[PDB]
Amino acid sequence: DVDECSLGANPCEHAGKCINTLGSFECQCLQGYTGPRCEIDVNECVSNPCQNDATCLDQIGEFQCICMPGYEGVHCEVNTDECASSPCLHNGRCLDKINEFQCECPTGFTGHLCQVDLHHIL
Ligand SMILES: *[C@@H]1O[C@@H](C)[C@@H](O)[C@@H](O[C@@H]2O[C@H](CO)[C@@H](O)[C@H](O)[C@H]2NC(C)=O)[C@@H]1O
Ligand SMILES: [Ca+2]
Ligand SMILES: [Ca+2]
Ligand SMILES: [Ca+2]
Ligand SMILES: [Ca+2]
Repeated sequence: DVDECSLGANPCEHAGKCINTLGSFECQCLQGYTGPRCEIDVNECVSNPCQNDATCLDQIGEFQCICMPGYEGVHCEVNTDECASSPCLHNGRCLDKINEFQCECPTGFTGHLCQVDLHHIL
């Protein structure tokens, strides 16, 4: 038997661990690498995991998503609820939009956040 792991170069790419066998050898790849000699950098973005026009970053053994405004989550799958912080004053009804909200103000109030009092005028 030749020990392929004790020759001039590591036959395993991308710093994989070479393990000798009788008649051959095997490679124990680092996370994110595949192939008999760990030749391939797995594309973690190949199944399109980043949603809603997010940018997928193909990294070593992982992906990361960069979300379009108004989206969040690991897959950018969550439409951020802009009504969460109760931005509408005076019990205004809050409507969630994309990276935005709308306030439906009660009688006598107006403005994006229902700030303006009109009760005194009438
Ligand atoms: C990575 O981050 C994303 C949030 C986007 O800004 C990406 O650019 C945008 O790509 C989408 C499709 O994925 C496209 O709809 C847009 O035209 C494009 N540019 C902008 C400025 O939105 C970015 O690569
Ligand atoms: Ca061998
Ligand atoms: Ca990768
Ligand atoms: Ca929203
Ligand atoms: Ca606004």
